[PDB]
Amino acid sequence: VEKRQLLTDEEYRELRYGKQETYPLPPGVDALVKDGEEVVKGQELAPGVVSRLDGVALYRFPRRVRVEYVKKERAGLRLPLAAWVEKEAYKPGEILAELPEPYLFRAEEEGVVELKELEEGAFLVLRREDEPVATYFLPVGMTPLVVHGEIVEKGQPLAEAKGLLRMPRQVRAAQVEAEEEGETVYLTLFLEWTEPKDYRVQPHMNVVVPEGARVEAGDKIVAAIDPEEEVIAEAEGVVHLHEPASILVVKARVYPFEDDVEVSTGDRVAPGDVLADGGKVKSDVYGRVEV
Amino acid sequence: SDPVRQYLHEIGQVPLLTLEEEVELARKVEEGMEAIKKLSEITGLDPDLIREVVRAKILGSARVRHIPGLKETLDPKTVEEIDQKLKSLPKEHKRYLHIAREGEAARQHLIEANLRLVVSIAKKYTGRGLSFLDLIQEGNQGLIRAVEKFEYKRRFKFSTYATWWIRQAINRAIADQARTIRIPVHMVETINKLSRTARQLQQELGREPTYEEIAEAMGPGWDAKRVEETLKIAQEPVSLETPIGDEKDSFYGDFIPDEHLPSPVDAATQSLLSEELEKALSKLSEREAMVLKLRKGLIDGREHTLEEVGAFFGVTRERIRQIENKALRKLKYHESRTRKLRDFLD
DNA sequence: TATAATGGGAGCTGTCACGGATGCA
DNA sequence: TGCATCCGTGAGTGCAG
Repeated sequence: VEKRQLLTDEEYRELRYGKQETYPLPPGVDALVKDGEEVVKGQELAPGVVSRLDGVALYRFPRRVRVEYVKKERAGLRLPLAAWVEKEAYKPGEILAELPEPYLFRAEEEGVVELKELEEGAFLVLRREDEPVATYFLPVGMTPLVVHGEIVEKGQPLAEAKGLLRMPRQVRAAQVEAEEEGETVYLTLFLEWTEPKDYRVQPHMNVVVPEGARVEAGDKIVAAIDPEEEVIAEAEGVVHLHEPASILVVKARVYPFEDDVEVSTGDRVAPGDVLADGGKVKSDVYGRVEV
Repeated sequence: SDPVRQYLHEIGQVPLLTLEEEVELARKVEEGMEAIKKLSEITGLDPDLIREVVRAKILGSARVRHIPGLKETLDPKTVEEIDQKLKSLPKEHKRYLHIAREGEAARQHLIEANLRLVVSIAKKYTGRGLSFLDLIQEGNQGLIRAVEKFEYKRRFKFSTYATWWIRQAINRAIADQARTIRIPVHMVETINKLSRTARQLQQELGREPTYEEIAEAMGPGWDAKRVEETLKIAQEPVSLETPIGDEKDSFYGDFIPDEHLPSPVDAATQSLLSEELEKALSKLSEREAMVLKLRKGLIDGREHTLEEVGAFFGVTRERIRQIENKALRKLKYHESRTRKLRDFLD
């Protein structure tokens, strides 16, 4: 565009403020793409919603915040020796034993059952008075034969194994200790996995954590007007955003940082100028800064 | 072409907020002010002087003008200068320069977003001395007030709180610039009182009321006299170019004499006096026709009582008051021959 | 100062002729 | 390039009014 040229208002907003277009989604319907996501024209962003330009989509208002909280603990399982595969760990989905015929996994203490079911798989915890006695781990293929809140003595069947049994996919086998005795081995696996707890964000509140951020106990996820109805992070986990109000498909260029930023929000800038971090990160394009 | 459909169109571009974007922008504006005096007591400069600098850099150098009230002239050198001992702070202190900047940016989108609301209020204050747009702009003017005073935490929509400052600001303009003769906003307020109460009186009586029928229903401290002189200051002037006749070859102003400047009769009548009285000082004595020519003025007047009379006349204080009598005396006999003075008393 | 309120409203008519500046096959 | 076509500018005097 040359000196002494007549631009309409929109034209001037493009050249001076840049293209961007926000799209609403049917309330509840989730995001076929997700936050931070670079995308381009005609690309499906939700069942009925598709973008008509290029750029870096951004989430507006997540109504559903899910925290995958992290667990690392110790659980055991006894199996026939001629039916388990030897490995010192079990990547998720990884087959760890196969049983010729069904074999019943029996108790090795007495107490009340604390059943803890997972997407695929299950935990079983026994306890005489409210101290724990044992933590058994049912993999995939072992079908529990108890209910939560239930009494078992030594040696009655808890689960039944049938055929192949494999690790679940959310769950890891960090280290695996085995010990033979009789015609069985009893693994104490150092399992690792995470659990979903879905939080609801309300119109007068604002999630204050990015996508995939790490938090400890205490850390604040959502804020609100009154200190109640805030969501604090129960303990260690990391965050996820589903169900935004709608998503803004900007045409910009993102540049993460690690330390103090040298440019504030509002600044005009060209390529090559020093954005943040002592001069490492720098501008690709001509454009308009948004810290 | 039509300067209202024009503005009705620019407005129709900024989308209306939704409940989250409402509370988002409002929230950011609140926090940004907090940020600004946290940002003030760290560096110790001044909240406002600091606020204008946030303001400049967000809107662009497009606008900057030495803001009345700030102590230094806010020229683009002091905005780089001061934006410097700003970005000079630790990431946990210069944390708030990003907060302010975000605030000012949300200030705007929240004003710009809610202009269609002002329109829908000024629309019904028409025909009151101010034009639609004039009313809109005033309306807007108040809207700005509404954001710097909003409290998103009270949970009310924005519409609700602003519909107060908006009409508060129309109504102050309708009442401060409408009349060619500006009358304090409170006198304007009581005037409208007479109007509205007179109207009901008429709707009650079947005829317009008298002065006293107003002073009664207007209550105590109100007499007929005081309703009357209130109405005559209520009185709006009229155009010198008002049309006289159904043609247009005479102006109401053309039938209005110019009382101020002297007429040629008067102009001449003055010059013949102020010398045929100089034609009665140099007739008997010109130093007694000079000390009483300085007991008043040939031009400017010189007359007090006893004080400069006592300074430089040559003579003592109550001796000039005696040749004051004889200077006058001589003129009262002097002016029984040159009797050409009586006419000048009209 | 706090429910909520979010794009206007009235056109005016029955002259004419010339000269200039602009749009269009 | 030549010619519709629109926009802007004029349209008597004085006196009573």
